[PDB]
Amino acid sequence: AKKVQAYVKLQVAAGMANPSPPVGPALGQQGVNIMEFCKAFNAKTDSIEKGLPIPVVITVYADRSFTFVTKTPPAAVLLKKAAGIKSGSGKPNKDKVGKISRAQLQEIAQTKAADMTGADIEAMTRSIEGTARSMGLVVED
Amino acid sequence: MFTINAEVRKEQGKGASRRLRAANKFPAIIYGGKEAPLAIELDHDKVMNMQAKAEFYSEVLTIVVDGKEIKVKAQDVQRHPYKPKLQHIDFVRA
Amino acid sequence: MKVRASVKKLCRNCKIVKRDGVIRVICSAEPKHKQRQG
Amino acid sequence: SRVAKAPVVPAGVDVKINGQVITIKGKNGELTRTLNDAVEVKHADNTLTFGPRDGYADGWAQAGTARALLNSMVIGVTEGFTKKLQLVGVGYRAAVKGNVINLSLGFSHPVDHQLPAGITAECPTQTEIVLKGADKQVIGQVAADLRAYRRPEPYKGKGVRYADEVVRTKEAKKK
Amino acid sequence: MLQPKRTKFRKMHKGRNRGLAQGTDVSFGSFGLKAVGRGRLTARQIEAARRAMTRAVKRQGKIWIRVFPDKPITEKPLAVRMGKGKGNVEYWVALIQPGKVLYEMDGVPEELAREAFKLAAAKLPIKTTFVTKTVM
RNA sequence: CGAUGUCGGCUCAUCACAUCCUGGGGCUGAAGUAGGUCCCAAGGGUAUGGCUGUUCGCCAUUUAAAGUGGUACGCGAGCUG
RNA sequence: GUGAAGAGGGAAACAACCCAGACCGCCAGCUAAGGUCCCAAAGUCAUGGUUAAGUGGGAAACGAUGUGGGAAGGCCCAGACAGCCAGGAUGUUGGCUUAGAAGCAGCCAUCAUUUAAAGAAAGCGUAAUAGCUCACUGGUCGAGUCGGCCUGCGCGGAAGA
Repeated sequence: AKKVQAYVKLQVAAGMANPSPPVGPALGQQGVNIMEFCKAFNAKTDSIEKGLPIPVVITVYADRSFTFVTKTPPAAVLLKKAAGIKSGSGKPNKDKVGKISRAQLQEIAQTKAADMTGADIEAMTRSIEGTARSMGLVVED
Repeated sequence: MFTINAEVRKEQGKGASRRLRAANKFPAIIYGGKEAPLAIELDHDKVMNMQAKAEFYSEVLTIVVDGKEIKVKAQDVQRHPYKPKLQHIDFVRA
Repeated sequence: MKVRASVKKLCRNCKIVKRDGVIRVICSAEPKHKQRQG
Repeated sequence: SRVAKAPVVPAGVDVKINGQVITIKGKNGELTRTLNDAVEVKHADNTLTFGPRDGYADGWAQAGTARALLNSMVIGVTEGFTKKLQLVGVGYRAAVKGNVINLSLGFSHPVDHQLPAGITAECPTQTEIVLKGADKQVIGQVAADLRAYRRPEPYKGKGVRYADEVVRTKEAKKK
Repeated sequence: MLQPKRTKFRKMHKGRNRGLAQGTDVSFGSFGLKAVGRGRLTARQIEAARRAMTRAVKRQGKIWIRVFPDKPITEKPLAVRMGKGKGNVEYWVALIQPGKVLYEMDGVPEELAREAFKLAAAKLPIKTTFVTKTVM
């Protein structure tokens, strides 16, 4: 049939929200309460790493109310920090813009572990390595 | 290696050739050694798939002609001008 | 539908349906891929 | 083959076995207007059976046919059909009267089908038609004549569709 | 386009086909097109063909092209009563016969080779058919 | 070749569809709008003038549209010259 | 070779093609090319098979899951093939450009896991991502099947006074 409905997902900064372009209209269509979420989100984001873009998934009900689960920041972002870079490489694999030690990846894999399916640390660590190779970020043991 | 079944042929003539080609059979000869040539007619369809592998032209055939066997090699092949049919294959006893 | 003598099949969603002597083509997606004869 | 070598009629319904028709009969609808043509009549306890009429080797094209064609009428007297038939765009009305349904797409003049029996019209809305029907064949045809007032079109989406949205959408331009 | 650079002679006869071949086997190639049927390539047919192949096989494999056109074949011009002189060379035809190998691909899969030749062909004037490399 | 009167016009048409319009559709880069293009469709309809011997063409202004081609490049035992 | 200078019989009619050279006659016979459903003389013949187009009774390039006939190969009861139940995960909303183009505008990346198994991917979709479906993979069913090949006969292609 036709229709539409919610359970939205978005990656908003740690301590910042409400802007129309970034947020607002995005979930506003579903019928979410911008104001409430703005303060609600940034409320817990204070405890979580500030200044780090964390992806949150909002789920609206018929009540138009909503709940959201704050996960861990994207692997790509985490790699940028570890590598100390700002952006990717444009042409990954061809030109490396940064590097990350095998130890760091394990740390990032441990952070993403919650959202990763990886049965063991090796799996999770590699899962991110695939993201690094896609960012043009080399990894030295 | 393949162990081909083929059989005596006995009429020389282009015409008779045309008659053979109306069946799958194409005329063909064994010649070699100290005994006069053996006019056989192998079956195309078998031999088609068998000559498609390199092995044919490379290892020994043993052409079973009515109950006896003669070990030959396929040397030369005068096939149809443009069709995957054969018309002829010369076989030298080696 | 789009009319030519031949243009074969066009994608993997081109089923080729024969209604009469002409050979039409149903397509899931594009109506421009639908042939009357092609 | 497959279907054409598959046999099934429950004991929820009833039959009038005949040598040149396959008749089902019962309540909620009934009566069978598809008939033998190229197929035998055998029977079974739990199946109204038929292999191909002999002296014709192509009769299993007509048989695999005959198969789904019989069983569907049975589904019609046990369960509804033609479940709904929506339409994209609005102010396109309804009527739902004696068996006529009006619908507008800028029709000054009324557009109606005095429907046969064995197919029902209902809606709650001016964007929807909710029909339960019996006899998948019968119904389906008269059902088409409705939505066929105007075809759906891709450049604004509007035009009476089906139940499900199976349109293509092409952007408008020049704005 | 393609012709004798030093001409043996200017003009030549109609010629006849007697069909068949002896030229039936790739010797540079591993895939190829042979003929079915008989005709002429006017060499703008060779040219179109060399082109269509190259755009497809790319800079993988290599191409050879058996038959180079050697019979002129005249056309006597328009609006003059016929039989007053023999015409002038407007062509270089290539008399081709069945089983006569046209072109020759190498270096690329059996399927690529077919669907490069299938693409060339139609800009060829007769029915074709595939060649496999062949042990011989 | 023991005469089959040329072109053009006029007059009178008639046929074919490879359709210009109307009719019915497909696709559309199908917003609408008029269209573009193609398919089906010959029932009916399908322009006057200016110039030029030319048919044609070019130009002017409409028209729903001023189709194309065939009929001894239609028609002189019907007209014109 | 015939016609010329040859009738006759066949090819509808049809100087030349095919068959056959008319001394003459006979409500005589036997054949020939070619024919035997009716016009219109003789098989609604026998046997077997093919074709569905009115092909037969005009045409090619070329296209096709139309059919018949033949052979091999790939997969298959340790359950294939299709659909359906689904897998469709996870890293994953990667970069330039653009707030945001982050598989799929263009350009680059075209890797890898989770596993029993799951392409940074064919297209739709979106400026672009997100999502949907698919060559890609798991389950249900229950028996042959999937593409190529040779080859007989068809189909379209096939529009004019």
